[PDB]
Amino acid sequence: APSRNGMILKPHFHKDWQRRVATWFNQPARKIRRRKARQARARRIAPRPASGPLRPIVRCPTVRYHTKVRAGRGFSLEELRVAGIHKKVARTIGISVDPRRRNKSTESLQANVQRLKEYRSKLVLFPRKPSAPKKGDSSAEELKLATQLTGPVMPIRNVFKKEKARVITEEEKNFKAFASLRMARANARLFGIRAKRAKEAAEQDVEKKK
Amino acid sequence: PSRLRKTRKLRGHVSHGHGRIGKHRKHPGGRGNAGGMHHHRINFDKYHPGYFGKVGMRHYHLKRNQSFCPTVNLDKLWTLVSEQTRVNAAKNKTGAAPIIDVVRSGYYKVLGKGKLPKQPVIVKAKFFSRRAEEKIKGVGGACVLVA
RNA sequence: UGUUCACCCACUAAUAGGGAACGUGAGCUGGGUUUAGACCGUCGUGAGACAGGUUAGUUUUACCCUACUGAUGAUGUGUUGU
RNA sequence: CACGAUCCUUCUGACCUUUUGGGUUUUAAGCAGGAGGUGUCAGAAAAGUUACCACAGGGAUAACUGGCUUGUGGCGGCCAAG
RNA sequence: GAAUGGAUGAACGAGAUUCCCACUGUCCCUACCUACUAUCCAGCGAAACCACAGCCAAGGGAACGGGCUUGGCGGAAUCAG
RNA sequence: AAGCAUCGCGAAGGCCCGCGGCGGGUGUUGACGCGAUGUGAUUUCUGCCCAGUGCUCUGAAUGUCAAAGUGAAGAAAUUCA
RNA sequence: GGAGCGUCGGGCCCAUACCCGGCCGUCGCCGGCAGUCGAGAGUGGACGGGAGCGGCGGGGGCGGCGCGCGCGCGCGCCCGCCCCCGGAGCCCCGCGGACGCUACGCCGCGACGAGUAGGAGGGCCGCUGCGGUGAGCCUUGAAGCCUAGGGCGCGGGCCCGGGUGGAGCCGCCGCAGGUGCAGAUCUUGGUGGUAGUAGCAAAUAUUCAAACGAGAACUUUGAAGGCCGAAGUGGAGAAGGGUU
RNA sequence: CGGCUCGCUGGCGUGAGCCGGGCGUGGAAUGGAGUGCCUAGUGGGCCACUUUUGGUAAGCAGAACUGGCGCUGCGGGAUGA
RNA sequence: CGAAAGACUAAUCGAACCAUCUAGUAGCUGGUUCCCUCCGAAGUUUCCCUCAGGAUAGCUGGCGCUCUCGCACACGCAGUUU
RNA sequence: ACCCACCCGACCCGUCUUGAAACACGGACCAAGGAGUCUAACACGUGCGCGAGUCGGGGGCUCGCACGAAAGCCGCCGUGGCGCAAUGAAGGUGAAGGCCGGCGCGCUCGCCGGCCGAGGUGGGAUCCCGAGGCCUCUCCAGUCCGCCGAGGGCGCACCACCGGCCCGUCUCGCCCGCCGCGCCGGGGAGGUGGAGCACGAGCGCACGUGUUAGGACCCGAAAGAUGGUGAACUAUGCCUGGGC
RNA sequence: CGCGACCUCAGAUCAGACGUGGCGACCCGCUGAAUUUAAGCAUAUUAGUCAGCGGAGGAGAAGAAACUAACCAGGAUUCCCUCAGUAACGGCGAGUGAACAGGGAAGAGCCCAGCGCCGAAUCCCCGCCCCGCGGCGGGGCGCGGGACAUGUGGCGUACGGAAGACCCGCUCCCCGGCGCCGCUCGUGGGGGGCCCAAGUCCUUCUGAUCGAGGCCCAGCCCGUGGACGGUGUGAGGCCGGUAGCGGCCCCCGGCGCGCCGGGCCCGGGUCUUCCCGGAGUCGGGUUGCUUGGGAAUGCAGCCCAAAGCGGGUGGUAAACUCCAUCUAAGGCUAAAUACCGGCACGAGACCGAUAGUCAACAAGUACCGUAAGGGAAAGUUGAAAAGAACUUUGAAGAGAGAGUUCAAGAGGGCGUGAAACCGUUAAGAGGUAAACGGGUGGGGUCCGCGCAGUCCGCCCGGAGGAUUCAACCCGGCGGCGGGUCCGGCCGUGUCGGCGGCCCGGCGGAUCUUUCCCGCGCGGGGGACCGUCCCCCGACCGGCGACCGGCCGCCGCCGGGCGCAUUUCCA
Ligand SMILES: [Mg+2]
Ligand SMILES: [Mg+2]
Ligand SMILES: [Mg+2]
Ligand SMILES: [Mg+2]
Ligand SMILES: [Mg+2]
Ligand SMILES: [Mg+2]
Ligand SMILES: [Mg+2]
Ligand SMILES: [Mg+2]
Ligand SMILES: [Mg+2]
Ligand SMILES: [Mg+2]
Ligand SMILES: [Mg+2]
Ligand SMILES: [Mg+2]
Ligand SMILES: [Mg+2]
Ligand SMILES: [Mg+2]
Ligand SMILES: [Mg+2]
Ligand SMILES: [Mg+2]
Ligand SMILES: [Mg+2]
Ligand SMILES: [Mg+2]
Ligand SMILES: [Mg+2]
Ligand SMILES: [Mg+2]
Ligand SMILES: [Mg+2]
Ligand SMILES: [Mg+2]
Ligand SMILES: [Mg+2]
Ligand SMILES: [Mg+2]
Ligand SMILES: [Mg+2]
Ligand SMILES: [Mg+2]
Ligand SMILES: [Mg+2]
Ligand SMILES: [Mg+2]
Ligand SMILES: [Mg+2]
Ligand SMILES: [Mg+2]
Ligand SMILES: [Mg+2]
Ligand SMILES: [Mg+2]
Ligand SMILES: [Mg+2]
Ligand SMILES: [Mg+2]
Ligand SMILES: [Mg+2]
Ligand SMILES: [Mg+2]
Ligand SMILES: [Mg+2]
Ligand SMILES: [Mg+2]
Ligand SMILES: [Mg+2]
Ligand SMILES: [Mg+2]
Ligand SMILES: [Mg+2]
Ligand SMILES: [Mg+2]
Ligand SMILES: [Mg+2]
Ligand SMILES: [Mg+2]
Ligand SMILES: [Mg+2]
Ligand SMILES: [Mg+2]
Ligand SMILES: [Mg+2]
Ligand SMILES: [Mg+2]
Ligand SMILES: [Mg+2]
Ligand SMILES: [Mg+2]
Ligand SMILES: [Mg+2]
Ligand SMILES: [Mg+2]
Ligand SMILES: [Mg+2]
Ligand SMILES: [Mg+2]
Ligand SMILES: [Mg+2]
Ligand SMILES: [Mg+2]
Ligand SMILES: [Mg+2]
Ligand SMILES: [Mg+2]
Ligand SMILES: [Mg+2]
Ligand SMILES: [Mg+2]
Ligand SMILES: [Mg+2]
Ligand SMILES: [Mg+2]
Ligand SMILES: [Mg+2]
Ligand SMILES: [Mg+2]
Ligand SMILES: [Mg+2]
Ligand SMILES: [Mg+2]
Ligand SMILES: [Mg+2]
Ligand SMILES: [Mg+2]
Ligand SMILES: [Mg+2]
Ligand SMILES: [Mg+2]
Ligand SMILES: [Mg+2]
Ligand SMILES: [Mg+2]
Ligand SMILES: [Mg+2]
Ligand SMILES: [Mg+2]
Repeated sequence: APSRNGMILKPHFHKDWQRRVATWFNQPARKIRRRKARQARARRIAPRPASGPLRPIVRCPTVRYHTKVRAGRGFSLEELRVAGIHKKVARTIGISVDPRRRNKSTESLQANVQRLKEYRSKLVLFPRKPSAPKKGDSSAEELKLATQLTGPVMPIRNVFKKEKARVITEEEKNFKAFASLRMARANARLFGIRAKRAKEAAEQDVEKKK
Repeated sequence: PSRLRKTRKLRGHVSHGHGRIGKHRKHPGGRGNAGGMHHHRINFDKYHPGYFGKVGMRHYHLKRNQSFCPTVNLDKLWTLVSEQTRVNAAKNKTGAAPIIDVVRSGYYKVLGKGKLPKQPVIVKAKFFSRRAEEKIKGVGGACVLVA
């Protein structure tokens, strides 16, 4: 029974939970295991970034996350095309490619491009044989580094531009933000209705002639 | 700590501090929140008034990220910014005034509480309460929207 | 008559009335109530019901304590007997 | 004293809100006010039977004895009209 | 009270009654006899039950006590019943 | 239980089994048979009641009666017929 | 001639109540003590001039707010001093302060103390294990067990002595819990009374001798008397048993 | 006492609300108060004086009041809630 | 399966046994483990398919806090009275 | 502490019960075992860390882990939770007020400059000021130290009360705004709903108590379901033998 | 009335292949309760859960959008945190209950059908030769058979593809073998093997020591080794081990080089011309299940049944209308994840033989039940069997002696040996069952005494003996305390140096792109501010934060001080 003041509460212990409790005595082991395997992936892919492949800048979705920026799944085809990379080669120089990404905004497009431009620059493409052909980089940048990059390659920092202390013009001052919004909101609400009344008015004027 | 618990002091006494007329029987009310209508009524209706009944409008696939307008009062708008902005200003002599981007620092709506200090500003925000604008303007400042 | 009760015959001095867990089932009997089978009647749509009739239907244990009945003994009187 | 909650329904109310990517219309959902009822009346949706019975409990409760009581039954006075 | 069968009916029945004859220990009204027991002994050898225990009168008391009160009173260890 | 008396069925059937099948029992059967009941040898009878509750027969003459189909309006969901 | 009834006396009896005293605990005290004067407390102390037996010449109040152990005093000699506790000698000491003071300590006054159900506190009560810690204990004897031995604790319990035993165990501070039993017709095991009791009574039956043998009511051999009485207590099989 | 406020009320005035000042023990007896959280058991009761309903009554049933028992020993009432 | 009695179905039958769901549910019976110290009840309220149970107040405890002055210098409160 | 003696006292515990020594139930005896747990979730209390914050998870970086499956560290340190804002079914809105001077007719309404800046009343621990005394070995002067303090103040926290602010809703009103003059937008005064605001108190961990959900203090049904094993007894049918 | 093609279909102990059962912790596919809760009960709940059936693998399943969203948008699945006990469902009761977004682990992508081009360019099988051969493979050669046009193979698949011209740049990838080199992270990959420090030192207990005391520095030695176990108690150093980028020997993997045998003439952009998609599927109705999915989230049966600027989705039914977003009806895919079964390891604040698994042992054993099924009890002599020779009594069991043992008061179910219960011995008692509380008394048992207990300790007085000093100075050492803060180190608050500021760093939503470097942004300077450090002087708290002198006092040692002092002793 309840007894004088305190959350009514519905706790979900009606099915056979005890049969299916999950205990985390693993966890430490699992932190270790994963880490070992991690270290072994690095030692496998000797000079390639442990991180993995270069991944692109991307905004998050939804009015919430909106302003923040993440890593993407991979660079979209427009972005390769423009940076001048063949899509089946990108996979082979450490460049994540998703192809399902639309590209709407020209800004993001050029950002990612600037990544790939940046990347190819600071990449140390080894040759096929030790006998050097074109593309594969110089013996200088090879001896001085067969060196990995620990941590995600070209890390995606979400950045701000500082707006200096202005003056506030009298014209800037004058604005009436609170109203302008309330109007705006209303003008969306009503946009459809009005234009039905206008369509009725134009019909009444044409009907007057006939 | 069993050590410190009551059951250690009950040893010997018979009913184990559950009385002996009425006993520690299994489930005499009924299990859980049974009887909110009948027989446990009184409790639910002097300690959870409003439990029973429907009220308002369904909303089938709510998604919280649409209604995400976190707010900041004017009271502490200048907390968003490094003290030396608020210092260099009440100085400078230009009548420059800084910008405070609220959508930077994590809010979308400048609500109106608090006395705001006699110190011109600009304030970028997705929204404003009427009074929050009137306090900024009264200071000598620009409310600037940003989509 | 299963009866308590009742009634009637006969004798008699008289055929007074009552109690003891409505004395008394490891004392009996079990005829009646009061399981289960079944019959009738009345009731019930029915399963069934009936202080309404009928018939058939396992009555366990004492070797303890006591009580009681009988039976050895016991303490004393030095020991024994009369 | 003459009357009734949640849930559902029904009507009535605003140039009302929502009907979800936007718009118009239907429909629906809201908000608020009356109504349809719960008489076991603070509001489950509900017939029996068991002698074939079953379980948990109850001397918080019947069927004996025994207590109290003595109306009733039984016995006995006082008065004295007959 | 009429195939929810009504009324009958020889024969039959470990069926329910009633009566008569014979018969008898059913009874007056109990006695005797036999065998197996019980009994006693040698050998062997369980069980149920068991708060403590174990003489009564009355009293009061959860209104019928072995224990309490007040009286009566009390004598090892046992046997067959 | 014999006897008596009803009821159903002519087989693409009655009755009944089966989770299911061009399944199975009755049936290696066919009305003097199979199945369903009641009463209960023989003798002798077996009255009246079709209002009730059952069972059954007949059916465009005919109240109600679903899903579908047909028409109706509507922008349609639809509603009406 | 009440050990009766009624009305009345003196005296005497004893409850866990009342009174005084001790002791344990609780509660209360703005309780006391980190080291100081002080018991209706109603001041202490510079420091400067002017002076001295002067003083503050105020209520049958019966008195507290003012008076007779000194204010000035005895010594150095009208003038100077009126001195320092590393020493006044002490009932108060402001120079430094317990034998006392684990301040979760210690001390002092009061009042109080029934308790189921129930709650709360403190247990240097107790059991098992972990971190710490006892330069802990232990084959010159651990644990456990026994004990008409000696003690402590209100108690939970504990410490000692003796015996037995033969390998491990404990105190303190913390942590942890599968932590305390008279009962549950509780579970398992073991043991009494019952009790040397109830019992070893269905189907007629045993006896005499001899042998073997440590030992014979019962084994075997002989004799006698008996029974089953061919629908058998006789001879043979099935099923079942599984070496009988 | 003095002055302000009012959109109430009103022949003027009421009434209420505000400021600003002026005045101390206002029957006996007793006692330190106030206040907020969390909260267990309990929610079968019974007995007595007085009141009182039912009932012929009851160690009966049911109420009021206080106090008991229940939770409680102790002296007395022989024994006893 | 039953020539029917609810008979029989491996000592089981008005629904066999074995195992699992299962530690089923129980307003009901039963038990419920050391010491001291302190405070210390209720059996009444309203609601309840409530009357052997819950809820709710009441009563209990615990924890506190705010203040109060025996530190010659008190305001409030009461199972009274005037 | 072992036995014995006598005087007085003394009924058997457990339990339900208004009432138990009961002619209420459990208990012959002894040993060992045996019942309020653990997880989750809330609540209040309490301890610690930090404080308009807090926070650690989950992950990652540091080692073969002896102790480590620890410990430490991380623009991940904050994705994120919880908190710092409420209210409304929703669309949505969203916590300040005052004063002063000026301009609009001060119109208890509208617009422009300056100052103060979370209102007020009563009570309130505490602080502050303090007339004044109260003495000092003399008559006055007289700074220092106190003791108390009549009286007056600033007044925490909390309470009572009044105004005030935000959201919902109603009533009644009159003004203002513009890229879109509109069934647009914004205000005012007065009531009334709100788990509000009115210079923040939370977060993390730990302990306790309570209340549930879980086997949920321990033990207890009559039943209910799923899936199997049985006709050696027994019930009936059939086949193949026996018997009277 | 033949022979022949094919088609559909048979038979073979025809040739070679493969499936069959098990295990089932985890996974996939069906199937699917009821106890229970709701204080009754029927929907709901329990639960898509137990039981039932099927099929797997080291994982499975999933998966490369007919996706989310509505944003400035993201981009296969899985998994964790969060979302969220939320939206939603529910006799709107009890109860149930997700999803996207955000941060993480991991991360990997693809192939057909179709539409088209290529003399079917393809495949399987037979037979000879060379290689290779314990996962039947490579090359060659056969008018040797079949499959295949009812469609094999290359190209290509929605991220678009094909074919043409001319712009550009240039030509390594795979496998079957055969060798050979570097033994390739727990710091030499895996497996196996065998090896590697140091006391039995000195006394001494003991039955036996691993104990106890000692050992050129807690003692000797080693210690990259002091984990553990064994050994007649307690062991770093007796033995095994342990430690160690320690040793050797095998065997096996994995990667580096060389040679051979084959295969393989394998690009990109730019303009032109073509090509483009899965039907009884979608979708609608419907019924039943199912879901949080609400005028239908999914999955079904039945009926109906499409389209191509279509189709689906866009969490309220319907029509119109814009937007968005995917591309369904074919398929493959490692990885984080799972794991009460198995093989093999490690560990534990767990249990310690009524516990812990039913099971420490000849346990799923004995035994029970026709069967399904049920299902125990049961550990311990001692260091060593040294397990009691021999005598004796007895038919023997049993004893009596003797012996072994440290011990048999350890004697083969034997460590310890509790209680209940019994036998005996000793003491005491006994007609109100026993037992108990309080109070004494009697007796016993041991304990403590005393063969005076007159118990000690100061100070003092006296009579006897006793050595050396106190007191005093002198020398040395140590300590305390102190001011003059005297001299110097030391540090707090303030002021002066703008001195560290660049020879002082970090931080900053303070600025400047006059700078530099890398591509309006990133990094680094350069200013600015905040914060942390050098130099001296002055004032002040002169602070336990210290030195040096000096002073004062204390103590210790050593000198002297000889006895009216000084302690000792009675
Ligand atoms: Mg990563
Ligand atoms: Mg108690
Ligand atoms: Mg109890
Ligand atoms: Mg309790
Ligand atoms: Mg209760
Ligand atoms: Mg009788
Ligand atoms: Mg009798
Ligand atoms: Mg009898
Ligand atoms: Mg009879
Ligand atoms: Mg009968
Ligand atoms: Mg649309
Ligand atoms: Mg009956
Ligand atoms: Mg009957
Ligand atoms: Mg019957
Ligand atoms: Mg009764
Ligand atoms: Mg009676
Ligand atoms: Mg009849
Ligand atoms: Mg009739
Ligand atoms: Mg008795
Ligand atoms: Mg008939
Ligand atoms: Mg009819
Ligand atoms: Mg008490
Ligand atoms: Mg040993
Ligand atoms: Mg444990
Ligand atoms: Mg016991
Ligand atoms: Mg006998
Ligand atoms: Mg014969
Ligand atoms: Mg024979
Ligand atoms: Mg024979
Ligand atoms: Mg009760
Ligand atoms: Mg009670
Ligand atoms: Mg009840
Ligand atoms: Mg108290
Ligand atoms: Mg008390
Ligand atoms: Mg009861
Ligand atoms: Mg009773
Ligand atoms: Mg009685
Ligand atoms: Mg009972
Ligand atoms: Mg009994
Ligand atoms: Mg125990
Ligand atoms: Mg807290
Ligand atoms: Mg609570
Ligand atoms: Mg249980
Ligand atoms: Mg619980
Ligand atoms: Mg059970
Ligand atoms: Mg049921
Ligand atoms: Mg229920
Ligand atoms: Mg229930
Ligand atoms: Mg039920
Ligand atoms: Mg479900
Ligand atoms: Mg299953
Ligand atoms: Mg298989
Ligand atoms: Mg797979
Ligand atoms: Mg696909
Ligand atoms: Mg949350
Ligand atoms: Mg569910
Ligand atoms: Mg093809
Ligand atoms: Mg060695
Ligand atoms: Mg050893
Ligand atoms: Mg060792
Ligand atoms: Mg469902
Ligand atoms: Mg919609
Ligand atoms: Mg797949
Ligand atoms: Mg065992
Ligand atoms: Mg054992
Ligand atoms: Mg065991
Ligand atoms: Mg043992
Ligand atoms: Mg051994
Ligand atoms: Mg043993
Ligand atoms: Mg020994
Ligand atoms: Mg021994
Ligand atoms: Mg032994
Ligand atoms: Mg003895
Ligand atoms: Mg004797």
